[PDB]
Amino acid sequence: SLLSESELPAGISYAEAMEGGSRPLLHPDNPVVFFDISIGSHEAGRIKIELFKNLAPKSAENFRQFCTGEFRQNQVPIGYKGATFHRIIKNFMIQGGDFVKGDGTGRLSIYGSSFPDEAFVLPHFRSGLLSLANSGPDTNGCQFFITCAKCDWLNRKHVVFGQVLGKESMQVVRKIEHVTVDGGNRPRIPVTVTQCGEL
Amino acid sequence: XLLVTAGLVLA
Repeated sequence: SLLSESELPAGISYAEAMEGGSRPLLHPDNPVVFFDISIGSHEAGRIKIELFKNLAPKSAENFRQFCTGEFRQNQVPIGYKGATFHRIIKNFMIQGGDFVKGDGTGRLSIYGSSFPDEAFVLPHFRSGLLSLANSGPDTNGCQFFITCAKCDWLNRKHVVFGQVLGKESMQVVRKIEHVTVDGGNRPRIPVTVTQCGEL
Repeated sequence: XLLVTAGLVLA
């Protein structure tokens, strides 16, 4: 299923994504969501994200509901509002979305405790892609990462299911990427999704 | 190494 770079669909090059606004580029029915990020107490800006429903519908919908507050447990919404980025590796990726525990151990999806890997269509071919964190095959939950470089060694083990849109989005990713971290790559100052939703 | 796992980060 994995596409080579020469066979990638229109709308997902870095240049194309950086020209993006608030509407999807890969397929017209893909949802666009956002995170407003705080670094410590300071507003860092907005990351807009196209979710590739056309290629990874389950993964896209899971992320979308966690952005909008539509997923509940016994009538209590849970999702990315207030979630942190707990693992940041310069020149590699930024990882977050553990709203369960805030430390990387958390796993919950809108489908249950976990959900299987969808088809591995897209490669980790550049910075600015959204991909699922996991604990091996068929263990997707709530965590994700945004690539800060090509990382094709992750291909066929993590589903690439979205892309950040526009220059501000990437600027925010770069800001997060370069914060000071401890020896375990945890930020010294918290990085939080203070608001999120659908555009 | 350079992985993205959820619980025990490996090399």
